[PDB]
Amino acid sequence: HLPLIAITRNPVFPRFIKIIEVKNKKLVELLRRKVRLAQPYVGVFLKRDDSNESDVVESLDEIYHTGTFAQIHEMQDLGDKLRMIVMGHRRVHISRQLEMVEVEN
Amino acid sequence: GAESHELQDVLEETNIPKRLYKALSLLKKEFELSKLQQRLGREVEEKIKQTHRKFLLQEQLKIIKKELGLEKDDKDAIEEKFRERLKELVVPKHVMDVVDEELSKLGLLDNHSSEFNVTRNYLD
Amino acid sequence: IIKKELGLEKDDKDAIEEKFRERLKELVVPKHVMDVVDEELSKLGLLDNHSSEFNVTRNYLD
Amino acid sequence: GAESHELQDVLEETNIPKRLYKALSLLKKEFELSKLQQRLGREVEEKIKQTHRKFLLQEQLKIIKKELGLEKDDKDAIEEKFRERLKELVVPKHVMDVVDEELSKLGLLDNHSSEFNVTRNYLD
Amino acid sequence: IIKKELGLEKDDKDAIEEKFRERLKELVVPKHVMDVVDEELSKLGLLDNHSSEFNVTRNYLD
Amino acid sequence: IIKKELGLEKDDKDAIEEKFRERLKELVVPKHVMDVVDEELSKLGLLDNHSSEFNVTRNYLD
Amino acid sequence: GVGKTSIARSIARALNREYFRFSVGGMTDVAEIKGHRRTYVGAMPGKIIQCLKKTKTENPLI
Ligand SMILES: Nc1ncnc2c1ncn2[C@@H]1O[C@H](COP(=O)(O)OP(=O)(O)O)[C@@H](O)[C@H]1O
Repeated sequence: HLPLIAITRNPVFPRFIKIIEVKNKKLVELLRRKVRLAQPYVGVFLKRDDSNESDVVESLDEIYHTGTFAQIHEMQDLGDKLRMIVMGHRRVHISRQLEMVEVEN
Repeated sequence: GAESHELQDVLEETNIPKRLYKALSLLKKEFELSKLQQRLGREVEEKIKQTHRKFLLQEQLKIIKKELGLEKDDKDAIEEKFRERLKELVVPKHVMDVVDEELSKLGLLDNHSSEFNVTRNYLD
Repeated sequence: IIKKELGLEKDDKDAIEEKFRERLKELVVPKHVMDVVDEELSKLGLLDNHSSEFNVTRNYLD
Repeated sequence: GAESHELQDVLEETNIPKRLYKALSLLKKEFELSKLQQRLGREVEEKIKQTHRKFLLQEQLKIIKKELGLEKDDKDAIEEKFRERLKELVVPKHVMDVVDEELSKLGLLDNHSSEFNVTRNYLD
Repeated sequence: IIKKELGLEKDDKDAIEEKFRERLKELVVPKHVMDVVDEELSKLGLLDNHSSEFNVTRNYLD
Repeated sequence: IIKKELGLEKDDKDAIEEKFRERLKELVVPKHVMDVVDEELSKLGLLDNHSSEFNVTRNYLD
Repeated sequence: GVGKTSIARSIARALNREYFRFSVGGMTDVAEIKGHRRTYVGAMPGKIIQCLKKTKTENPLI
């Protein structure tokens, strides 16, 4: 039950490594919070038409129920403070994203 | 290069043949898009190459005759024309060196140049 | 061979040299403008059809 | 490709290792010479190819325009500005033709002269 | 496809436009002056750097 | 490697530069005009005779 | 010699606003107030605009 990842025009195909970079520093706190976990993981989702970060911070309906659960690989921090690494390991389609309960359908 | 909505549709496709065929259709569509992008510049290249081919044919019909189809432009003959137009005049020397410099510039200057036209008028 | 090669690429510009030349034919005209127009048409052929300065030159010829 | 002088110097080397190492030195010299020759020739050819591609892409930039940028001329822009400014006005026909004459002169005068500036101020 | 042709960072032009824009962001700009600035900047964009009209325009805009 | 095949070396000869230099060699020249003419000759070399600026520069040299 | 200018500076500093003087004595050109036309290259605006530029505020002590 972690806040949805802001794709920000970074599609993540299943079983295809990808890098997501976001300007806002809010994701820094989220990334630092999950490091303590022995097996850090991150969900991956897809945005809908009419992309808007304001809607992302307002509503969760914007992000498609479809997503790709996977594991966070490694931290780089070469020049920026956010080089999220997303891989497609386990496809998922949330039954009801309003309510986190997720079945790997 | 299918849009995000196309991937959404493929994900909502729950039958394997359906998703595979839809993915193939998206593949052909995006290939058409990218190949059109390339083809525009490739056709610019084709246009330039055709135009230069025709210019080369014009060059062939110009050089093959080597002025045996046309006649000497006499632009180089302007040198001797002016000199004989002046040869008969007992004249000071500074003006001769100025004339020689102008003639050298004429030789250097291209025929169509405005600089060349003003040089021709001044030498006239 | 000379004549046929000239005929293959006869016109400096599409129906320009021929029309202007025949237009001049019916004109008993001084030598100066003959040489001037000959020079202008030679440089015309040296130039391309679509060149803006070529268009200005053609305007001058007209 | 060693000259006669280098070959004479080598022939003057009786010690087999020394002449062999001198021959290695000449070989390395020619190696560097030919390497630089080929590198410079390749530099020239790629630069000429870049020039041709720059012409291609300048034509593609002209396509980019679609009546943008250079197509305004910085003076016909003033033409359009004045015409739209007075369009809403129910303008007298006399001053209409006077404005037309002023614009015609504007087109008849360069953009970098004092009389043109005076014309622009008067039309303003 | 037309627009995406030799980006080159959009040729890195019209930096004076954004410079003056930032220069105006701090100020509360009346509507009339702002519309005049918009028109003048629009003229600036269309003008080459060398033309004296462009120089006078930039001086007045500053 | 510079001097391999230069047909352009024959035209726009550097001879005018040496001509001016020798012309002023027999005179006790000021260092001022000396450096000025060095700069002017450098500019002229980077300029081409076809340029009118080349001709104006040469007149100033004279 | 009564300090009028000095008291002007004192008011300017006490009020925290800016200061700028101006001489009009024996002056006969309106332009300095109304500037120039902006059309004559090298034209300058009115001195008041320059004072506003220097103080960068519209509550100066002119
Ligand atoms: N009452 C006063 N208090 C302080 N300074 C004074 C006084 N009266 C005259 N001065 C000084 O005399 C100088 C005269 O300045 P000036 O520019 O001539 O003033 P004004 O414009 O009134 O003639 C000032 O620099 C000021 O310091």
